[PDB]
Amino acid sequence: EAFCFSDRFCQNYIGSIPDCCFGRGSYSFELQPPPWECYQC
Ligand SMILES: *C(=O)[C@@H]1CCC(=O)N1
Repeated sequence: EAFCFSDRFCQNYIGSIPDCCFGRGSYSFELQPPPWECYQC
Protein backbone atom coordinates (compact mmCIF):
# COMPACT_ATOMS: atom_id res chain seq x y z
CA GLU A 1 0.00 0.00 0.00
CA ALA A 2 1.06 3.59 -0.59
CA PHE A 3 2.24 5.78 2.25
CA CYS A 4 -0.40 8.17 3.43
CA PHE A 5 0.02 11.76 4.49
CA SER A 6 -2.44 14.03 6.25
CA ASP A 7 -0.98 17.20 4.85
CA ARG A 8 -0.94 18.24 1.21
CA PHE A 9 2.76 18.32 0.66
CA CYS A 10 3.49 14.89 2.11
CA GLN A 11 4.91 16.46 5.24
CA ASN A 12 2.96 14.46 7.80
CA TYR A 13 2.95 10.75 7.33
CA ILE A 14 0.35 8.88 9.28
CA GLY A 15 1.26 5.39 8.34
CA SER A 16 0.08 3.29 5.51
CA ILE A 17 -3.59 2.55 6.02
CA PRO A 18 -6.27 0.85 3.81
CA ASP A 19 -8.42 4.03 3.83
CA CYS A 20 -5.25 5.97 3.16
CA CYS A 21 -6.67 9.42 2.70
CA PHE A 22 -8.86 10.04 5.73
CA GLY A 23 -8.68 13.57 4.75
CA ARG A 24 -7.66 15.26 1.56
CA GLY A 25 -3.97 15.02 2.20
CA SER A 26 -1.50 13.18 0.08
CA TYR A 27 0.10 9.83 -0.31
CA SER A 28 3.02 8.36 -2.13
CA PHE A 29 4.86 5.16 -2.99
CA GLU A 30 7.91 6.43 -1.14
CA LEU A 31 7.90 7.69 2.44
CA GLN A 32 8.81 11.40 1.99
CA PRO A 33 8.73 11.36 -1.78
CA PRO A 34 9.88 13.56 -4.67
CA PRO A 35 7.43 16.32 -5.86
CA TRP A 36 6.14 14.05 -8.57
CA GLU A 37 5.30 11.31 -6.08
CA CYS A 38 3.63 13.56 -3.75
CA TYR A 39 0.16 12.64 -4.87
CA GLN A 40 -2.49 14.72 -3.28
CA CYS A 41 -5.70 13.19 -2.14
C1 LIG B 1 1.33 -1.67 -1.09
O1 LIG B 1 1.22 -1.12 -2.18
C2 LIG B 1 2.18 -2.90 -0.90
C3 LIG B 1 1.36 -4.16 -1.13
C4 LIG B 1 1.46 -4.97 0.14
C5 LIG B 1 2.27 -4.09 1.08
O2 LIG B 1 2.50 -4.39 2.24
N1 LIG B 1 2.68 -2.98 0.47
